[PDB]
Amino acid sequence: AVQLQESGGGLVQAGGSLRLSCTASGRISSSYDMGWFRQAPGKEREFVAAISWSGGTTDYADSVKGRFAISKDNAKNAVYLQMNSLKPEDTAVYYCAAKWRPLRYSDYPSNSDYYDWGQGTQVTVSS
Amino acid sequence: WKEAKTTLFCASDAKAYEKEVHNVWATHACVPTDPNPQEMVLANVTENFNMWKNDMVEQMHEDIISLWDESLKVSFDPIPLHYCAPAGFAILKCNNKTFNGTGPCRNVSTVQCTHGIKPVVSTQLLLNGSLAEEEIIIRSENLTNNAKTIIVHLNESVNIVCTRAHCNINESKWNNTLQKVGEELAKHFPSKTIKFEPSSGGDLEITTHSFNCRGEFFYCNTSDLFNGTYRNGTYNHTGTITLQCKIKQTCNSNITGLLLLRDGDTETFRPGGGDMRDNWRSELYKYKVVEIK
Ligand SMILES: *[C@@H]1O[C@H](CO)[C@@H](O)[C@H](O)[C@H]1NC(C)=O
Ligand SMILES: *[C@@H]1O[C@H](CO)[C@@H](O)[C@H](O)[C@H]1NC(C)=O
Ligand SMILES: *[C@@H]1O[C@H](CO)[C@@H](O)[C@H](O)[C@H]1NC(C)=O
Ligand SMILES: *[C@@H]1O[C@H](CO)[C@@H](O)[C@H](O)[C@H]1NC(C)=O
Ligand SMILES: *[C@@H]1O[C@H](CO)[C@@H](O)[C@H](O)[C@H]1NC(C)=O
Ligand SMILES: *[C@@H]1O[C@H](CO)[C@@H](O)[C@H](O)[C@H]1NC(C)=O
Ligand SMILES: *[C@@H]1O[C@H](CO)[C@@H](O)[C@H](O)[C@H]1NC(C)=O
Ligand SMILES: *[C@@H]1O[C@H](CO)[C@@H](O)[C@H](O)[C@H]1NC(C)=O
Repeated sequence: AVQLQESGGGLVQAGGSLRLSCTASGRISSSYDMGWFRQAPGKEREFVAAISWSGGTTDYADSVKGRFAISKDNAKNAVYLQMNSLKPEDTAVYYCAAKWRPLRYSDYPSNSDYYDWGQGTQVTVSS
Repeated sequence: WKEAKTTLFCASDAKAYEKEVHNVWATHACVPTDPNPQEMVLANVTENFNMWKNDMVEQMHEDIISLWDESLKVSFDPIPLHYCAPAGFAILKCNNKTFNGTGPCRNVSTVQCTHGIKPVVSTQLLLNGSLAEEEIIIRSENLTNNAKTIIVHLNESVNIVCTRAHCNINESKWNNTLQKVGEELAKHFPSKTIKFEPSSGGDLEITTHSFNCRGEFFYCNTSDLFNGTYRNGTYNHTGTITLQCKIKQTCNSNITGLLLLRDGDTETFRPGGGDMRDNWRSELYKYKVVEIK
C-alpha cells in the first residue's frame, strides 16, 4: 500500500546525535499511525516511537524517553526520528512503519504490531 | 495461464442518485458490472495457491483506505464489490471447499470478476462475509509460529445484532461453533488442552470486537465469548451471551469467520485482528491472478 523508504543511518560516536527520515510514496490517510522500530544484533524487533498522523500525539519506549523525538510533516508525507545522546545499545537497524487504524477510539498511537514496513536504515553507535 | 500481477478494477451496483458514501466512491471509480455471469469450469487441473501472498488483497485494501479517507472528509452502508481482471489476464478460482488457502488445489474455474464482497472493517470476528461450504476451515501461514494469525471459516452462520450498547448471540449457536473449532484444533494440535481466552492486551479495537454501524463506531467486550476449556469434549464458562459496546461520537448482521492468536500442557487461543487485509483474505482466499497464455 504505502511504500516507505528510510534514510539517515550511519556511524556515530557515543554521545552523538542522528536524525532519521522516512517518506512514503502514496498518500497517507487520516487514520494512520506512523512508527519507528529497531532490531539490534541477534535480538528481536522492539518498539521505539510512534506518532498519530492527524493529532500529533506521541508515545515512546521507556528505553528512549527523553533521548529521542518523533515528529512529522504532513505536507511531505514524511515522519522523522531525532536521536540524541546515542548509546551503543542503540546500534540496530531502524525500520519505519505504518498501521491503518480506521476504527481507532483515540488519537494515542499504538506500540503494537504495525502492518506496512520499510526496508530499514542501519544505525551503528561506536563505544 | 501464467501467474503474474496486474492492476485490477472494480465493478459496482452503484446508483448515481444515492448519497451513501460507498456509492459515491464507487460511482466515480467503479465501472458498472456485467449482467452475463461468465464461467469456465475446469477439473483435474492443479495450481499452487498461497492466500498469504496474494496481491489481490493489497488492491482492495488501498481502495477501501481511499474510500474511507474521501468519505470522512450522514450515510454508511457498504456495497458488495466485484474486482475484475483486465484484458490478457484472468482470475483462477479454486474449488476444493476443503481448501486451507495454501498448497495445491486440484479443482479450478476461470472468472473475469469476483463474487460480491462488501468491505466490513472489524476485529476478532468477521461479519457479513461468505460462509464456508460444508466443513469448517482453518488457515495460517505457520501454525508453528504463534504470532501468525489464524483465520477460522464458519460453515454455520450466527446472527449478531447490536443496538443503541449491547450485543446478542444465541448460546446454542456459539457453543456449537467453539466445540468444532477446538476439535479442528485438536487435529492441528495434539496431546494438548485447548482453551479460549480473551485478548491479553493491545489497542481498543483489537481487545474488543470493533465494527461500524451507520457511521458510529462500536467496541464490544469479548471476555464473555472467549472463555472455555474444550479439551476431551467441551465446556464453556461464562454468563444469550451479552457483550458491552461503547458508542463513539441498529445493525442486523451475521458472523462468518473467526480470528485467533495462540500463546507459546495447554494451548490457548485469543481473539485478534488489526490488519484489515486479513479481513479481505477471508473473501479472497479462492482467487489468483494469471496471465492468459
Ligand atoms: C470440481 O468442482 C466442480 C464445481 O464445484 C464440482 O462439480 C466437481 O464435482 C468437482 N470435482 C471433484 C471434486 O472431483
Ligand atoms: C460444519 O463443519 C463441521 C466440521 O466438524 C461438521 O461437523 C458440521 O456438520 C458442518 N455443518 C454443516 C455442514 O452444516
Ligand atoms: C494446508 O494443506 C496443505 C496440504 O495441501 C498442508 O501442507 C498445510 O500444512 C496445510 N496448512 C494449514 C494451515 O492447514
Ligand atoms: C514454522 O515454524 C518456524 C517459525 O516459528 C519456521 O522456522 C518454520 O520453518 C515454519 N515451518 C513451516 C512448515 O511453516
Ligand atoms: C470486559 O469486561 C470485563 C468485566 O467488566 C472487564 O474485566 C474487562 O476489562 C473488559 N474488557 C474490555 C476490553 O472492556
Ligand atoms: C483425553 O483423556 C485422556 C485420558 O483418558 C488423556 O490421555 C488425553 O490427553 C485427553 N485428550 C485431550 C485432547 O484432552
Ligand atoms: C469468564 O467469565 C466470567 C464471568 O463472565 C469472568 O468472571 C471471568 O473472569 C472470565 N474469564 C476470563 C476473563 O478469563
Ligand atoms: C450486514 O448487512 C446488513 C444488510 O444486509 C446491513 O444492514 C448491516 O449494516 C451489515 N453489517 C455490517 C457490519 O456491515
